[PDB]
Amino acid sequence: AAKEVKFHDSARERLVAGVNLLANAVKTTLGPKGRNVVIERSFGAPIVTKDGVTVAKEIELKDKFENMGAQMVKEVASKTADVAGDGTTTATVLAQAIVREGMKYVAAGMNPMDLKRGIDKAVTAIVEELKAISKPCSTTKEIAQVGTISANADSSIGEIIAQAMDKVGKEGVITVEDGKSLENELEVVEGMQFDRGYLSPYFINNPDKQVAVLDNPYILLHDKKISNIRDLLPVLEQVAKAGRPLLIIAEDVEGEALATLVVNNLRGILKTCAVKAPGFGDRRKAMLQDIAILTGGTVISEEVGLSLEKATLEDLGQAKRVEVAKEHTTIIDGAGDPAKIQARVKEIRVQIEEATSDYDREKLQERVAKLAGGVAVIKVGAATEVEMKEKKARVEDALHATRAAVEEGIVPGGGVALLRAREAAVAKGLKGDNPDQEAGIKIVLRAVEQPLREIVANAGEEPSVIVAKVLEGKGNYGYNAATGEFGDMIEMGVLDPTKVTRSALQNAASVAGLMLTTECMIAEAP
Amino acid sequence: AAKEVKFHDSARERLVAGVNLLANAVKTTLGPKGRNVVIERSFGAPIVTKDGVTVAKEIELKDKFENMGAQMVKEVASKTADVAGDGTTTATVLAQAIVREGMKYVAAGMNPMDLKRGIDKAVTAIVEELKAISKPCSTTKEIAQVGTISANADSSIGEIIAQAMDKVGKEGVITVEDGKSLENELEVVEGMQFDRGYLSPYFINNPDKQVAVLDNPYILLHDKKISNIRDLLPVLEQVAKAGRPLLIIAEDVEGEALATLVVNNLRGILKTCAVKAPGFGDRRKAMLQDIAILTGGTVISEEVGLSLEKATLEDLGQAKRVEVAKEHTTIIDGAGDPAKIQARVKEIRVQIEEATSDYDREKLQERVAKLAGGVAVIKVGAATEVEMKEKKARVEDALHATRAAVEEGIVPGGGVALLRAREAAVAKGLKGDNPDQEAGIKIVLRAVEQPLREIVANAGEEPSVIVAKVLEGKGNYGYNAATGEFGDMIEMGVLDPTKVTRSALQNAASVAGLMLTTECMIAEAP
Amino acid sequence: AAKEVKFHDSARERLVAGVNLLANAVKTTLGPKGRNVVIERSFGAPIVTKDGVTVAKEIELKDKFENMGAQMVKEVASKTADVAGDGTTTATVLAQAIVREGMKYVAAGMNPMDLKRGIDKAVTAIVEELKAISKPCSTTKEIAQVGTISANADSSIGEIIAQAMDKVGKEGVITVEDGKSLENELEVVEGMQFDRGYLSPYFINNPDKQVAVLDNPYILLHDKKISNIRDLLPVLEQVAKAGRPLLIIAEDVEGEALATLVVNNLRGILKTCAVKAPGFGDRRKAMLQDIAILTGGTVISEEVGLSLEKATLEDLGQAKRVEVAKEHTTIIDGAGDPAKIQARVKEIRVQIEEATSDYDREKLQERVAKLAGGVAVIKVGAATEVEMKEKKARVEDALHATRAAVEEGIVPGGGVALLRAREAAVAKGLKGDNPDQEAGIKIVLRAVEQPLREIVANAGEEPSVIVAKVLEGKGNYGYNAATGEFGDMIEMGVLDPTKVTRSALQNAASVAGLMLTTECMIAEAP
Repeated sequence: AAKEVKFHDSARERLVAGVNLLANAVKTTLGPKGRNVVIERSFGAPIVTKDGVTVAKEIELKDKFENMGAQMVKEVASKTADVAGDGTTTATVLAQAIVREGMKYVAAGMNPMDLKRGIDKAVTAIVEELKAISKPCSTTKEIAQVGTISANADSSIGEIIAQAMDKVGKEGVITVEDGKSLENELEVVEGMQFDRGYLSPYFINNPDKQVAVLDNPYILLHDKKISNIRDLLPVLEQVAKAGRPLLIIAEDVEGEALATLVVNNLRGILKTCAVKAPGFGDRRKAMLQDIAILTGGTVISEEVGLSLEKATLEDLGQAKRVEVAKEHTTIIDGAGDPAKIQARVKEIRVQIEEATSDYDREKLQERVAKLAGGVAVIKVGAATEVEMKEKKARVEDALHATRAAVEEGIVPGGGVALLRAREAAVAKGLKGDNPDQEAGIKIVLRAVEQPLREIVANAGEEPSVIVAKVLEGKGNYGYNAATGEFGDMIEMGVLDPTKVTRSALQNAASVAGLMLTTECMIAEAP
Repeated sequence: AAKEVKFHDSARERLVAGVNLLANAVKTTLGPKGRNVVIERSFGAPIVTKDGVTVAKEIELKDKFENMGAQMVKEVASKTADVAGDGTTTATVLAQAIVREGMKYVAAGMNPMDLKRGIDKAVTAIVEELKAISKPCSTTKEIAQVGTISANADSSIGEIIAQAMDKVGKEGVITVEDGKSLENELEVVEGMQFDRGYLSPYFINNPDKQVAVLDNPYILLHDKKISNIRDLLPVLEQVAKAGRPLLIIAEDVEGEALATLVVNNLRGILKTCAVKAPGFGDRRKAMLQDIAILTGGTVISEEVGLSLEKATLEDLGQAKRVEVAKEHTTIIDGAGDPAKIQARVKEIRVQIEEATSDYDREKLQERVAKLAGGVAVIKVGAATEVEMKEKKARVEDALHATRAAVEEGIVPGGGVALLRAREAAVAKGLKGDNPDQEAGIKIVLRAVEQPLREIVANAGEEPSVIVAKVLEGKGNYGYNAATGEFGDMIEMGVLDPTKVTRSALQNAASVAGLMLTTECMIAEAP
Repeated sequence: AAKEVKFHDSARERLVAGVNLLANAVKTTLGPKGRNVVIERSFGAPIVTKDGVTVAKEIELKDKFENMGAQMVKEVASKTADVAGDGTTTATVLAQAIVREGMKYVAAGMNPMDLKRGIDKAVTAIVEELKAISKPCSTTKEIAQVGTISANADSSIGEIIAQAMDKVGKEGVITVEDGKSLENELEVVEGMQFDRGYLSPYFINNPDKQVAVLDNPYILLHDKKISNIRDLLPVLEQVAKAGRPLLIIAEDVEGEALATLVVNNLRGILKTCAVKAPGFGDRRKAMLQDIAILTGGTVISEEVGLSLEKATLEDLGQAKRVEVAKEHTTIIDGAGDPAKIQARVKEIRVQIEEATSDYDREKLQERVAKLAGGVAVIKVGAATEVEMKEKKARVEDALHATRAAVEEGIVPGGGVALLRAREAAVAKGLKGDNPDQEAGIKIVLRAVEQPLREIVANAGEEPSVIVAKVLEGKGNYGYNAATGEFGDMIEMGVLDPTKVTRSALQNAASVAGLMLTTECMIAEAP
């Protein structure tokens, strides 16, 4: 169709309008005293929320050229969120601040590329300083404290998180399942997680968690491509007559087969989910074999003398539960006997010494870890189903925060962390090779205080005086919007994982650079 | 339907508006510091790009008369790109410069035909000078250096390209396939490439590469026309039950057969691709026989006593992979045994002495080279699939640049090459037989500096002073927009193949002549 | 009041519209077969004219910015006309041609200052060539022939002009007065002409001749400024009671005195005219004394002991007639006795040897010439007053043409002269130091053929073929629009004085340069 093209300021200002309109809605839900945002529902009463994730997801504008910036900032915010579990509100606010300051200098005739380079230099310096301000958290007591703080002073959640992490590994897999009692419980079951997601968003069945969950399904293993629906019809018919859900692991599924699976999932004909097999090259067969032996199934392949047209339910693997997310899929309580699993673990461990390179050895070690480590399952316990729903979400959020916290430590939250990092970086000595790079540095130095300013503004106080008072303090000293007091932010349990702040700042800087160095904009004509 | 006609300046100005609207968007992505361009996607986040190929492809103006110039300049830019692998950004910029200067003289009452002739004379002189400025590259060390420079200082890519080119031939066929390890690997397999493309764009399956790729397909050989779908239904049914893809080589396919194949490819019913058989006349049968013996198949023909209605899978040839591009199709690892292939090579080599003419002998030599040379396959190796995707594209771009570079040598890139050629041609003595031809010469002399001017402008510096300083230097001395320094452009590894610049200049001159000597403009009425 | 400012092309195009619309009206009255132009009169029937002078004078446009160019071109045309007696139609046409061609190059980005310099170079070369093409006319037979040709084959007019010029001097003063018989007569009377005109256009009384004529007036001589009306009221009242007209010669008149004189002339109270005294410095007193002794009056001055408050009619000079033009004033038949005039002539001639410098000697010689030469009066004779009016105008036009012709010779008229000069200059070798200067040369080379093209177009023939045929001929060969034949233009009596063509070309070049190098334009706001 016909396109409409906008150049220079006439397009940068539309980007700015879009990002400003997205951020003005998102930032009202930032801080302990964040305001409410009312969102229309198609039917029934409007939904009111005070979290940035839901408000941002619903925001998309009428004008296409503003929607461009809105969606790019939303995408970078979601990229920040999915890897840290929080900060998408912070990332959008930081991006708005950086862009709003950057357009002032761009309109001043200053070089956009040098502005981008100065912004990158300042962000690199601030991130490098965050690695020093951050307090590490590796002791079980520290892990429990961080979990309790993230779970709103619920000590049981923190204790359960610590007990799951300290025996399965800080890099281990932890999942949450509804418990059978009032007290939370945990267990280790045979399972693994691999970095493969569902191939279509229609596969999801839990919009609240944005994941696909199947209960006691069959596992289909294939090492070749699947495009023809006929190639798996006799197997899916057996699965449907069996009545249990289906998880299909293949090299790829596309075309009429994928379309038919999507239609079946939408119509409720059969509960199906298809993901790409993990790894590539020769690692593909090893991954498929390990998954099959873990789920008790057999890989369907010509080299092993089986065909999908004749495959039966006996060849298929099975497990208690499989969770399919956007980036990774995990298997819970595979049907494989522990004896064969341990034998294969020993086989892989002795093949480790057969590695021809450090890359081979590290992949074999990853295989050993993903196979022998199992999956930690947290049985969240509470009195009622209504309390079940809330406690499960709280435990999941605490688990994500602890996973982020244990990797990079904790840092004074509420936006004080960025101020401390900025002051430390400036004291270290930060300069640009050009006056344009100097303005780029100034842009980030002014923008990194925006999260605290907006938290204070939503709290109702005057931003400038609070920011000045926070800057006059040193260390963990900061402002607590929940109570309005000044003191050690860590001591009151107001924390953010260093990963969250670092990722928010870096993604905001990236999107700000992209929409500062943008000179042309192409969109569909009205 | 209703037509609308525009004459003289009232049409030339619409052509100029179209080409200007295309080039203003394209040129922002020119140079090492090219800006970003945001392009709308039907769903999801907008795509941001800084390459001219993608930005140009998306441009479709609203007004038909402007879209005429936009699409014609886009077509000539694509013709530049597909034969050199780069320069479509340069070609559009040069065409915009030439047309914008030419309209000034056309409005001045000066003769358009003499302007076109002067432009052609100046372009011929500049191209002739480029053949002297260009540094040849034929040594293996030179080939590796050019490959490394084109692949962003990746010495392994350059070494692999050199090792593929030096043993298969500078005119040989080289393809890229995903490797099985971290280190890149190369091999020679039996195969052939012929100048025949897919007969419909719907046959493609890799929009990123704009080619059709089929894995382990069947090869169908026919020497007659195919229009009736019934003529090949029993064969396509056998292929579909076999499940492997189909490649059909015939004199031509059209009508209901082609429509059914397109519908099957779109629906995913069967993976099919149809191309015209290479050659014509008596060469057609020789081409088909060589392809059949290379793929292990048999040609279906009445003169050999076979009919397509009774053809079976045994008659069909097969190979590991076939790649179908717009202009050429290649076959990788044909099923033909090496003994019969070598015997046919000797047969063709002894038939070479039987040639009745030099044209016959050169065609027989082409047969020998294309058959015995095989196909070089580069196994691009890297750690991950994400790194696989980037490294494969980088290797393909380096291969295209090296293929262009080895044919015509390398020349100082960044637009300095055109300035050096212009200065050398002017010093040689360039004149027009008319004042209008003199203005035509001046048009090209001013326009050939536009690429450097826009590279500098995107870099942020002032174009005029940089161009003057470059002109004050001699030889490879020029401006490097990546670092802002002045020096030998070849020594900093900023290069363009002579083919790229020559083709860009010539195609820009051709399209500029067409849009300067245009007096009538016929388009559909609103 | 508020001003409106237009810059660059937005102002140059308004100038061009104004000059184009002025010239499109003026040029229709060019050539022997010039068309008619009908002009509205305030009351009565519209006046129809086929002369450029009247059509141009009535032209002034509604839009101020177009009127700027219209009036500037009109002013330069009038400057051409008043010094040569003809060519204001040619000058406007040449200016239109030069400006219309120069706009094409200015819009082409070509340098306006270099265009102006090239135009000046070409005009200088063409004018230098005109000095060689021009046939001189100094013999009495040649003067009579030129006068007869200018007077539409009236041999009596030419004979009278020759007899007036050959005995009073080719630089002498010749005037036309109504005769007392059918046959024309001439005589020499005591008088002089000085280069001072009327100080206000209200002083004129002959709109047909655009001059002020007074019959048997009084001459007032004063060497000081006059501003107070009281300073001359006692003399003005005496003159009014006397009833004869008044001519006032003073250093300057301004303020209430000038206003009262203007009001009296408009009301018919008294016939008055005031001009500045000729010369300056010590020459002023000599001029006043010579004028007084020629008119029989006495100079009113403090150094001589007379004041204007007590001056009487006896002190005032008198003469038969005084004619006051825009630039010069002449006195006919002064009351001074010839004996005193001859004595003063001898006095000035012996003071010539007393000159301290060549400048003093040449001014003394000018005094001798202007005093002793007298004034030639042509008594135009005809049967009726209606024929009187036409014959007087014809004799005046012939006299002006002869005066212009005798100074610089005659040249083939009808626009052939400019073509011959252009061809001779091009053959001599004419070039510009820049391509912009070359375009400036081409502008004039194309424009100098415009007068012939327009003469032919008004004649009805095709301009291009006639121009080509004229160019194919050499010498005086050209096209005669009166009869449509080709031959020696001089032999058919179609002539233009070299002064007319030279002045027209130079003034057109000047105004074209001014309107080409114009970048800003200021006019009153609506």
